[PDB]
Amino acid sequence: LGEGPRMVRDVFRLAKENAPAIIFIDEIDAIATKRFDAQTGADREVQRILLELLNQMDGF
Amino acid sequence: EVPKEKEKEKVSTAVLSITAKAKKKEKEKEKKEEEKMEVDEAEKKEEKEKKKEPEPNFQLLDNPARVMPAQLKVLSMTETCRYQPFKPLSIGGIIILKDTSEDIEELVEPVAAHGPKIEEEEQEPEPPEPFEYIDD
Amino acid sequence: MEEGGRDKTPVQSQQPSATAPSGADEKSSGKERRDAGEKDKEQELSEEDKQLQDELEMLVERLGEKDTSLYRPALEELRRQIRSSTTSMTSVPKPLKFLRPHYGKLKEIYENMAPGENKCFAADIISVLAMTMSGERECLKYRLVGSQEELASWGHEYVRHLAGEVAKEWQELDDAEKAQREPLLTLVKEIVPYNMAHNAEHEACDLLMEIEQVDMLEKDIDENAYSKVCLYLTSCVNYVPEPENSALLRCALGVFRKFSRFPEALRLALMLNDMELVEDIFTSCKDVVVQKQMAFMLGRHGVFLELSEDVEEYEDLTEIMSNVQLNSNFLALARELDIMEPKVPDDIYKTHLENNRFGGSGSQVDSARMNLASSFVNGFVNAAFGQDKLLTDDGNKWLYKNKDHGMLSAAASLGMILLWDVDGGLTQIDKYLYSSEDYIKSGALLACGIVNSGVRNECDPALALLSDYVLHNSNTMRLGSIFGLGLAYAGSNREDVLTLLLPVMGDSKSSMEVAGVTALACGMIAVGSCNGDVTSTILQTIMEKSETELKDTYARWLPLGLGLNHLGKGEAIEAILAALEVVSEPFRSFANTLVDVCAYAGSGNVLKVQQLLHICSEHFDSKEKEEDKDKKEKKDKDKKEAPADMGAHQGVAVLGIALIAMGEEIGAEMALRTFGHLLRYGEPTLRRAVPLALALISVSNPRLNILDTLSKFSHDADPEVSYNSIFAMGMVGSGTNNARLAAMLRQLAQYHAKDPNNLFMVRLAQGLTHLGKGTLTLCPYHSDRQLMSQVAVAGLLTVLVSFLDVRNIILGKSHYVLYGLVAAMQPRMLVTFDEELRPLPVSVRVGQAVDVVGQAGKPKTITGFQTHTTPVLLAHGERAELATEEFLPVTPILEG
Amino acid sequence: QSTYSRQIKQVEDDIQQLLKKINELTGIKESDTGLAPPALWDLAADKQTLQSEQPLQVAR
Amino acid sequence: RNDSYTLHKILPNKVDPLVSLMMVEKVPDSTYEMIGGLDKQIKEIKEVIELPVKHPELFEALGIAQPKGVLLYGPPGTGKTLLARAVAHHTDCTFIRVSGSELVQKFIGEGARMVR
Amino acid sequence: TQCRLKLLKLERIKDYLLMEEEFIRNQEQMKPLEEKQEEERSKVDDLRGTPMSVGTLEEIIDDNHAIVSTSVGSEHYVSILSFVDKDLLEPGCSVLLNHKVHAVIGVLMDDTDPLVTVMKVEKAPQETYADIGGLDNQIQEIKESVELPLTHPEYYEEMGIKPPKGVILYGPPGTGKTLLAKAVANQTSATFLRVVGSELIQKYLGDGPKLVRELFRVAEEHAPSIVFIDEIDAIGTKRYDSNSGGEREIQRTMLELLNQLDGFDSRGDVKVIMATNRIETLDPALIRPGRIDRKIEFPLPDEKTKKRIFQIHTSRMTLADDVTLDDLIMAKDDLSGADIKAICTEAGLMALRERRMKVTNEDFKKSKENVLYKKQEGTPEGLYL
Repeated sequence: LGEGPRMVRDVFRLAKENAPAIIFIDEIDAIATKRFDAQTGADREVQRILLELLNQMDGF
Repeated sequence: EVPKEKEKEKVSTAVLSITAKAKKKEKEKEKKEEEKMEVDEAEKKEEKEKKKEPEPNFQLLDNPARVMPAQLKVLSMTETCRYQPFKPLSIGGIIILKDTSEDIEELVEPVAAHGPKIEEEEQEPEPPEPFEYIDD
Repeated sequence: MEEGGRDKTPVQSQQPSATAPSGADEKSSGKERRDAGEKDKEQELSEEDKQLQDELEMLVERLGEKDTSLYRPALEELRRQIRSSTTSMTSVPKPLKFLRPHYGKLKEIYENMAPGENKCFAADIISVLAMTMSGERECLKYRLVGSQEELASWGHEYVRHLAGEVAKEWQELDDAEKAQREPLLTLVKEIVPYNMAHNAEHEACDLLMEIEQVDMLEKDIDENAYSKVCLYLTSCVNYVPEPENSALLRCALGVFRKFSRFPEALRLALMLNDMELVEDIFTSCKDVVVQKQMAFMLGRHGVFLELSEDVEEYEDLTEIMSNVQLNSNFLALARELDIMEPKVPDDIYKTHLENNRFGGSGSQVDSARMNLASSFVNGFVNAAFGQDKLLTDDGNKWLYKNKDHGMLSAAASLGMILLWDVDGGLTQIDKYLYSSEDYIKSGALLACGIVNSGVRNECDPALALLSDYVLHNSNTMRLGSIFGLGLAYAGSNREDVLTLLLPVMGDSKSSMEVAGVTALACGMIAVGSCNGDVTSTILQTIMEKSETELKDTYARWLPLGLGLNHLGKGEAIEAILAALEVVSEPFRSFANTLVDVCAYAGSGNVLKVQQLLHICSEHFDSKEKEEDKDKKEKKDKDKKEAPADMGAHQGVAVLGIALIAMGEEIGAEMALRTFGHLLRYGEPTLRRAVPLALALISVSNPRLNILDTLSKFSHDADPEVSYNSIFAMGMVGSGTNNARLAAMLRQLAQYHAKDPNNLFMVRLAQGLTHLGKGTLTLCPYHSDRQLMSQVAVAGLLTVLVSFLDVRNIILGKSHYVLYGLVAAMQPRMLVTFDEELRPLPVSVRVGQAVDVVGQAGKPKTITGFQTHTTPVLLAHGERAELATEEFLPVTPILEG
Repeated sequence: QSTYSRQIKQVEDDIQQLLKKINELTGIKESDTGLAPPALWDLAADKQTLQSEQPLQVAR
Repeated sequence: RNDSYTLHKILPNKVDPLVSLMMVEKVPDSTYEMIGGLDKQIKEIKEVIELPVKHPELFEALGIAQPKGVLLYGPPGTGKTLLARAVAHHTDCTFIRVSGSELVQKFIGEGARMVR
Repeated sequence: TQCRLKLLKLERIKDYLLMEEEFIRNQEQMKPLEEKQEEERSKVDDLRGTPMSVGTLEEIIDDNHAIVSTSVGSEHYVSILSFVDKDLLEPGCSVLLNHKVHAVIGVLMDDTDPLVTVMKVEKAPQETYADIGGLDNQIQEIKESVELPLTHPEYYEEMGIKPPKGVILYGPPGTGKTLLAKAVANQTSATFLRVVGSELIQKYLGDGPKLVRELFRVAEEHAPSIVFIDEIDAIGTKRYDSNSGGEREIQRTMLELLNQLDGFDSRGDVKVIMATNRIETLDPALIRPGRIDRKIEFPLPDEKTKKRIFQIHTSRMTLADDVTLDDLIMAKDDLSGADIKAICTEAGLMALRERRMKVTNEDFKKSKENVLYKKQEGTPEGLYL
């Protein structure tokens, strides 16, 4: 628990270092879902992953 | 000073000091016209102190007192009005003919027997008095 | 604008008035303020007077458009201009005129910023200005009351407005000699208590007594004026010290005597500790109305409850002496005989109690230390009358099983069954002063004082059998006879009884708890109505006091007695002083802190400052420990004060126990014991949550005796709170035991708490008093202070005889109805217009002959405001026989 | 009852604040919960520390 | 000091979850100028927000309970969000933006406990 | 005003004296404590071993063992030795373990649930009793049904048999159903746990029967108690998905309630108070007695009642003595508590626009004509219907 959002930061930090580059997301179809139950550990990470995507993306 | 006696003593004075301060905030008796007797209190208790700083020529310079103005005769066989390593300097001090043991040669620097002036009298000197033989 | 030259030159414009009421304020904000301050010349001051005509209209208009944003900082500044920029003790005309529109504007801060802190800040500025303006003042009070304009705001404003002259803070002499009292009294009843207290003098009240009498006929009817008098007295109990306060009470009496509205005159009389007042009162009563009427009924009902003629309850002497002349008057064979005494409640109880059946017992366990206790609890539960009397006639059960002091305090309980009855017994305090053995014999004396409660009868003869035994130099007999001597009569002295007590042959350093009885009877006897000014009486206290330093419990007992001497009339405190001075005692120095606190009680002013303090505790010298621990506990305070003050004390007390207990162990033992008895007497707020909560915390605190002392608070409505209180202590008591001693304490706690299943409200309180002074407290109070680890403590502990009633049997104007009356109860109030304990008739309803309950439900109105009935004699579920003036008779039951 | 409720509101607020300080400060004031019968048990307890069989771990 | 897990000093750093939330979503702050000239429109947002937070007394006098629900409704592109930001900054209240999502509820991460 | 003030000033000052007196006791004044307790603490802390690793004490075995679950992640079967007794330990609490080798040193501290913290809200109504008048008959009933069997045992004991176990407060909002629950709870001072019905249906499934059983079970442990279930209409109304709406979700929550209240598992003299604005959503089995006992129905306010209902709203605001109550009864009647709240809010709203910071009769009158129309408009008028 808490490994999932952290992975998002990693991809963003490598991309900016490794210019020129493009990060392309084919399906944000499970990175972002409409339901977050999050009374389950796995479900709680899926919500975190979305939050981090959005905040790093404002900077990028 | 000895620590133990102070600790008993401190507790006593202090507990009172803080309790008195409690009484001061508390006022009801701003309004009254009592002479009928039972109270006749101010119904506030407070305390304070003031003290004066001085104490004359504490140290001559930043360094210890050493020589200082105003002169004294000190008799021999005093060490509760002692001679000091700060007093070699002092000795001399325009000595009087009332001292029948007065300087005749230099200084001894830190302590020793010093020259006694050619005596014509023994009024100022005091007879023999060892504690040697009464020890046992 | 707000600039110069529109109020600083004689060519000017009234222009800023236009801006102010909706735009931005410039004409009470700071233009007026600027000008007054500016220069020193009176010419500028003159230009501000001119502006006022515009300002009056402007002020009502701005009220309708109500912009609170504009009021708040802008009006703060006005305080400067009125007083501090005219001076307004050396220039009269200028602040007189300015107040006409301006006084209302200042009032807006007063109202909007409603807390106590702000009302006092603005008040000081106001008192000097109102006083200077006088006569002008009169116009301004009137203007508000009628209405300034119909708005939500004016309703709040008017009560705040009448208040400002009345504050009397830092008020100078130049126009300060004027009675303001009459207009203020008619219109509003909030401003009036403030005026007495702050004057702290005879005059406020003299002017009040005068005005109240004319109101009798003129303003309304008698009932309404009586009601205003009750609010004033209760709230004026602080900001005035105790000798000063006792005098105010004498001016109140002047009013009652005129009125047919008597009960209040009696409760005040208990405070004074005077026989005299009552004696003058029956004659005055007779004079005003020829008719028996409410005056004769109310006076009768009020005295029976408790007055002054020794230590507790109510005398037979004045009732017997006066009923030659009242026996001559003869308005009833049945009515006047019954009414003077407590008989009508007694008769009803004794019949209901029988049907319901109340054994009024302890445990059913014999031959053990364990039921030393259960002998005593028999008495305690039936300290409001019972029916164990049947088992008691053989006496197999309690008396022989018990030994020592245990046998003594057992045999108090036979008589105890028959207290507040019309027969003192006939086979169980008849023949127990004719039963062999001294422990039963002395202890049946103890019973002999009890059985003469409030009653005029003296059924089984208190004073008789006791007059016999004080002559006898036998110590056991003596102690017993004197306890009864004090218990039977009332709160001070009588001429036959005082003479009698004068020989001492008694105890004076002894271990036994029962030896303490001497100190209480003797201390009261010494103080008189205005002192007897018999020198001998003071001496006898001193004799026992000077001897004792060998026993800490005994050593404590005499200073409390010295304390009782001081209690009473203001002038009486000066008279007694000459006697005290002749001898001197080091013993009297330690004595002073408790002695002061009891004397002080009756007013908060002096009382609070001394209490909850460690001024004579540092606990490194034995003198310091003697009385000081108990003083801290704040026992006296809550009852003396107003009901609002009581609400804050419940919080303070719970923190209090912890503070003392860690601070001193010996103190914890003394202090915590007193804490339980403090809650019962004081009646601080709430009883639903509080005994349950308290039983839990007392487990941490030391001593099994604490639990016993707590159970006293846990009484109140005796089947309401107390069933729970008992069960919770029950668990922990069943939990662990290992010594007979602890088990005995726990046993006292479970049974003492009781008086249950259809049995009425019993708590230490007379119903009518809430201004009342402690003299009914003394028998349990002594027992909280001393060791309760002795079985001996039990004699004094048996009596905590007091009643409240569940009756709501009101006596009509000439109906004299015996049927009950529905009431509404509510815990809290929306106003201090009410503080004579009546709340609205909606609330939650409680019935007729249905449990009367104390705090968080103590306040009581008879619901019947729509039927226009008023109690003359106040309702709370009093011990007194209620009385009403009925403009519609008794209302039936109502569902809800 | 609008003007009457403010007065009461302020008076409680002040009394309530003061309480926070008193409660915290007093505490149990450096006392021991066990009292006198556990003193003998302390000596045992030390022997157990040396011992390898104590502490046990529950499992299934 | 993890040499006994004993408290060394109290830390002068203490992170607030309200600030985080405002940041991750993104609001570029704005002021009255942006719409400026529709005077009535800016004056109304100030009435509701600013006065009952800063001084609660003003509404106490007015009567009506201090703002519970204030509905700002109507389509965006009129700079409706922007005025809200302006008053929220000045008042020193944290403007925590929800875009319709229980994404920014992380304290259990489902609505209806996003109230408590 | 002036009558109150002397006593108010004195109460604040009595409290000041109380604060100040504590400081002297902790710092200087000692008699049993002394230097001696200071040393007792040092000596106990060093033997005990700091850090103490937290455990929870589930139960005590009398032979010198206890069954502890250490909070780190893996549980231990410890001995009860060192500064505590078997009886000194209490169940469902946090305890201190010696860090080096786990034996249970003792209970100083208690453990509160994570659940209870969120649920709980403090007991006291913002509208004082006897000023929630208006249906004044009804207000009394709740004091009799929930508050009384806990406050007074006398009537119940003589009456015999089972006591009450709830009340259901139902009918149109504004008749103050929340204010009533809070009153009885305040008086008794029974822990007041509060959950909105919407928490019973959230995205996760089976959370509803789970939350409700835990809530009750926690009420029994912290007993006596009042559980307030606020506004149970949501069960059917809401859905985050197909599984969250529909029969399974609705049944499970209803079924749990039935077993919990009077059924096998029962409850003590712990009461459940239910607020509902619709018993259309609620079943005939939770409107059944003896797990609800007396039901309280509030009807629409009557012409005379409406004046008393209006007074309550006016008391929260500024107090009127210039509002004509007849105009309100004449214009609308046999409309909710919620309508009287609607007249009040709109008056406050117009005054706000001017920056008038009061309400007067004028603000009530101006707003009153639009509000009556508006009530009808709230439900669709379409194009022209």
